[PDB]
Amino acid sequence: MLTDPIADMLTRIRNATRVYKESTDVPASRFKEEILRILAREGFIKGYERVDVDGKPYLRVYLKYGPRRQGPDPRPEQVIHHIRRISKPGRRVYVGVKEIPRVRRGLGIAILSTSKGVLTDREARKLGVGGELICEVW
Amino acid sequence: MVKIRLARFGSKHNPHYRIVVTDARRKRDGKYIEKIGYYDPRKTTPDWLKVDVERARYWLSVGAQPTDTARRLLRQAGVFRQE
Amino acid sequence: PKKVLTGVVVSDKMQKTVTVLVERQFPHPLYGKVIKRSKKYLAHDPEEKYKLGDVVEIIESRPISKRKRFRVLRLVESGRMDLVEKYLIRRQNYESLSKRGGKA
Amino acid sequence: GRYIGPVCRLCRREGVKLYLKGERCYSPKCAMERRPYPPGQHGQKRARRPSDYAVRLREKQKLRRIYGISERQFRNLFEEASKKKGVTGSVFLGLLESRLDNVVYRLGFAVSRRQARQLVRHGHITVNGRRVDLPSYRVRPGDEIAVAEKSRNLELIRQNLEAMKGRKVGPWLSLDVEGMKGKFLRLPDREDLALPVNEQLVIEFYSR
Amino acid sequence: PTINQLVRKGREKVRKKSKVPALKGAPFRRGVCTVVRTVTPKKPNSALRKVAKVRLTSGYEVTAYIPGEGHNLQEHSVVLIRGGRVKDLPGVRYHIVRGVYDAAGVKDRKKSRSKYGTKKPKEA
RNA sequence: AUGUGGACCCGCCCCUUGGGGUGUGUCCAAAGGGCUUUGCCCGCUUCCGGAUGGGCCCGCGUCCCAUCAGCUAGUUGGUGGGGUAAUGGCCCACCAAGGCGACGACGGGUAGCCGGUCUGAGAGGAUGGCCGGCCACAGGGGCACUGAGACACGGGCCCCACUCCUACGGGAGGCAGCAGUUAGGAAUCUUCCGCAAUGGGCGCAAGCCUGACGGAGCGACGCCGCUUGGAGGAAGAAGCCCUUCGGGGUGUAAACUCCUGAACCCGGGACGAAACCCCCGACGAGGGGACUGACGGUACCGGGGUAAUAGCGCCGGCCAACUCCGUGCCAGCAGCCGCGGUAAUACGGAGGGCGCGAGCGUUACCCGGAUUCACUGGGCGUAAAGGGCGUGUAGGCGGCCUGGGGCGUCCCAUGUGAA
Ligand SMILES: [Mg+2]
Ligand SMILES: [Mg+2]
Ligand SMILES: [Mg+2]
Ligand SMILES: [Mg+2]
Ligand SMILES: [Mg+2]
Ligand SMILES: [Mg+2]
Ligand SMILES: [Mg+2]
Ligand SMILES: [Mg+2]
Ligand SMILES: [Mg+2]
Ligand SMILES: [Mg+2]
Ligand SMILES: [Mg+2]
Ligand SMILES: [Mg+2]
Ligand SMILES: [Mg+2]
Ligand SMILES: [Mg+2]
Ligand SMILES: [Mg+2]
Ligand SMILES: [Mg+2]
Ligand SMILES: [Mg+2]
Ligand SMILES: [Mg+2]
Ligand SMILES: [Mg+2]
Ligand SMILES: [Mg+2]
Ligand SMILES: [Mg+2]
Ligand SMILES: [Mg+2]
Ligand SMILES: [Mg+2]
Ligand SMILES: [Mg+2]
Ligand SMILES: [Mg+2]
Ligand SMILES: [Mg+2]
Ligand SMILES: [Mg+2]
Ligand SMILES: [Mg+2]
Ligand SMILES: [Mg+2]
Ligand SMILES: [Mg+2]
Ligand SMILES: [Mg+2]
Ligand SMILES: [Mg+2]
Ligand SMILES: [Mg+2]
Ligand SMILES: [Mg+2]
Ligand SMILES: [Mg+2]
Ligand SMILES: [Mg+2]
Ligand SMILES: [Mg+2]
Ligand SMILES: [Mg+2]
Ligand SMILES: [Zn+2]
Repeated sequence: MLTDPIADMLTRIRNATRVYKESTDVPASRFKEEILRILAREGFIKGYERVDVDGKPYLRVYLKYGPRRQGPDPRPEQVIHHIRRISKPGRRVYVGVKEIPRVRRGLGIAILSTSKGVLTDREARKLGVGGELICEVW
Repeated sequence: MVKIRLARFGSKHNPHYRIVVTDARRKRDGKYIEKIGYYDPRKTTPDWLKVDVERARYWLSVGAQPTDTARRLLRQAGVFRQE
Repeated sequence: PKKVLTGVVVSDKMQKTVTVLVERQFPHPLYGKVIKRSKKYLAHDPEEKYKLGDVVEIIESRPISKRKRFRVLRLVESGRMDLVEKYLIRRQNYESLSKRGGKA
Repeated sequence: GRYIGPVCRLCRREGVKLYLKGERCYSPKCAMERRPYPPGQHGQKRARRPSDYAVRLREKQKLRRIYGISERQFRNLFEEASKKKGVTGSVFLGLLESRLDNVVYRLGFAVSRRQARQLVRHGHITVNGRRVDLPSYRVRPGDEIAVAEKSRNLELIRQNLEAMKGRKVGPWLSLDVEGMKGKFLRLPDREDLALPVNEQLVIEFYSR
Repeated sequence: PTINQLVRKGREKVRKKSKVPALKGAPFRRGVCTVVRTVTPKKPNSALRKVAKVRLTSGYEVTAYIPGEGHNLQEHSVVLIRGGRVKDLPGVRYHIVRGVYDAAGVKDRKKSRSKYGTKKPKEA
């Protein structure tokens, strides 16, 4: 049993990209899917897809990196530089709308879940809604 | 009873009063019921008296009693002018 | 508004009176996490109507005694001795915490 | 003055001409020319690599001495320019330049700010018409700064507004040499001040 | 520590031990000398440091340093003390205010006059 | 006696805890005074409402010690009394055996609480001093009387401790009101003026009372404004200080030339004050009139007019500012690091320099830098830190899908958030 499945997906991604994998299977939950939706919209992933490993259902996540650099260590810049859980089990984090944080003067996002559904910060802000601050990504 | 009186607010040799409603038993500068005007006895500005006859008339109707120079000021703003 | 609380009857042991246990979540002022926290009310039960385990709304009211300042307003969910048992073990524990132990 | 004492010895410490003593500072006699090193016994020696603190100190001294203000008075302005909306650097310089004692020296009523201080403390100056003898008085825009009526023909303000015939006055001030009036049009645009002082450093000093 | 931990146990605030029980933690206590003495410094110093044991109004008997070139303190002098370690003499935590009460000023000093307690000498 | 009306028992209706009607019965009122005297003014009585003030109850918040872990017998609840304006073990009798605690009971320590203050980038930390609000207290401990209200600071009773009176029996006191004295202490003010203003009590009013208050007084205790001068003035006095013996420093500083004119003198001289009151009108609205200033001959205005106090700290690094002499691990300095053992920019003095300036230093305390109790914001292989190991109680935490509820969470409106 994963104690925090969301943290795990965020991590599975973090770990996958640092070795520049092509893709990574996370075991599948509606919620997780709803988050990748955002990642894919904002362009941190090339997109996700509901494969089906070994009997049970996953979300193959297709990753994205920069162009090959030059010098020593060509390895590309990461698109997902950084991706952290904010609220966690046993210390939940809920901002109201006046306190949704601004990630990197907007160069990054913060996914939060609201009663109008899973949204970025700019989205919640427009929609006039706060909620459980899920994570930040930049 | 509840009074309508002056509350001293300026500074040493710089008197400004707040015209106030309050139970007669407060200190003169303590917690009051409602400010309903102000008075600068030096007329240091064009705007040295100010009342709000509506509220002044309200408190009179429930039997606030104004001190002798509060009523003088109230009259001077035509609280009592009935014509 | 007279305050209205909802709770579990955890004591019948009195004449015309029930102990009612009332929880309340809330986020911790400094450290964030949501903390449970509970308090027992003595409530006025003049029909000795409500029984151990019943879940009752309790209402603010004019004093009946020391301690008794609430009356049992209505019955929400009848019977559920889990809560009573939960609460019951908590006081069972108490026995341990002292100066000795063993079989005590 | 407020400092009161050897003036061109500060000229030499800051290493810049400061023009505190009026018109002799234009003559080939101001010490800055043909004696440009600091005061004191060691003033002509190999000067050590000055610390980061030293440089921010001196630039503040450089500014404060040029205006003849104290320091408690100086700090109280900077802090007011801090709390004030806008660029706190050049909001400072505007307040400084709004001091009546300085505005009088800008309108060339006196050859220096110190001589301009005395004319104010001695009631030789009107603002909008009534006497103001407070050198710290803040000139606001719209205000008209006259020579005092019964002063107008002292031996000094005669020969000083005579020098101001044909001379030019800062962009932010008018001036009328006939009746000896002058107006404060606008707080100075930072460009208007030719101030030999990187006020960016002065902000940096008051934040240790 | 986990949040649940920090919720259960606290953090733990601190505690400034007062390096000078001038009991009343006032800024000066008056006291009477009981011993004038001389003390050896420590570590890599040598000299003869002047020192009085003082019995205080704060009900305390403590040892104070006697700052200055020379002093005038005897086994019954009444003195004002003021706090201030002497790095060399362990257990000397307070100074004696020179120029107050039985402790004379400091005979003929031109420089740091406020400390040591001597008036502005007269001159044209 | 009158009964508008109200109170109480019983009933009935509507409400819904003791709210509002209604019937019978019972019970319950009052005070006179003044006149510009038949009809006004000031009072009195009952009831209903308003306004102001308050009692009581509840949710939630409020420091340290667990080297305080168990506590409780009016204890917890019931019935019925008592008591009160009123709920209540508030108190009493009887009955049941409850109540409380690891979400910290009981005990100990410390503390008036808040608006706010200080610090901080913030989150935090610290604090409750002036002013404002609540509470409590009036030599210490009880208590009730009077009353709308008190269990009453300048009211009453008793007990205790002091001081005073005392004819030895007995009495009189209570500045934590304003001043003031003494004691303690590092340290904290005048036995001042005035009721002119504002406010309070009584009076129809005139007025009286008001150490509330409005002022003045002392202390650089804080803040703020201001002065000890301005312009000119040498290749650059004198003394003092260096020196490579040429020079260099203090230094435009002084002297000195001119200019202004703090102090001081003379003259005028306030605002704060227009009401109460009297007249007209009508004792209303409205108009007219008169009286009144502690501060004070002060503020300010005008006329004269003198070049008129500068101090304190620091100069090894951190930290702006270096030279000579004296001193010899001494005398001394010292926030920390460290100076001084005969060439000391660190001691003592001198010259010079730096920083502030009617102030500058010191001590003390608070927050800060201190992500050095880390929520923001830290750690534990060897730096301090994994429990010797397990078991598994409380508790914390919990996989994927659907539905209901809507506690947490979020949103809008609104009330509150006094000064
Ligand atoms: Mg040695
Ligand atoms: Mg040594
Ligand atoms: Mg020294
Ligand atoms: Mg009768
Ligand atoms: Mg106390
Ligand atoms: Mg911090
Ligand atoms: Mg006493
Ligand atoms: Mg008593
Ligand atoms: Mg009465
Ligand atoms: Mg009574
Ligand atoms: Mg009394
Ligand atoms: Mg009392
Ligand atoms: Mg008394
Ligand atoms: Mg007194
Ligand atoms: Mg004494
Ligand atoms: Mg006083
Ligand atoms: Mg009066
Ligand atoms: Mg007073
Ligand atoms: Mg007038
Ligand atoms: Mg009068
Ligand atoms: Mg240096
Ligand atoms: Mg030597
Ligand atoms: Mg030296
Ligand atoms: Mg030193
Ligand atoms: Mg000053
Ligand atoms: Mg901290
Ligand atoms: Mg520490
Ligand atoms: Mg942390
Ligand atoms: Mg650490
Ligand atoms: Mg080891
Ligand atoms: Mg170790
Ligand atoms: Mg182990
Ligand atoms: Mg071990
Ligand atoms: Mg479990
Ligand atoms: Mg779940
Ligand atoms: Mg659970
Ligand atoms: Mg909800
Ligand atoms: Mg609100
Ligand atoms: Zn010059």
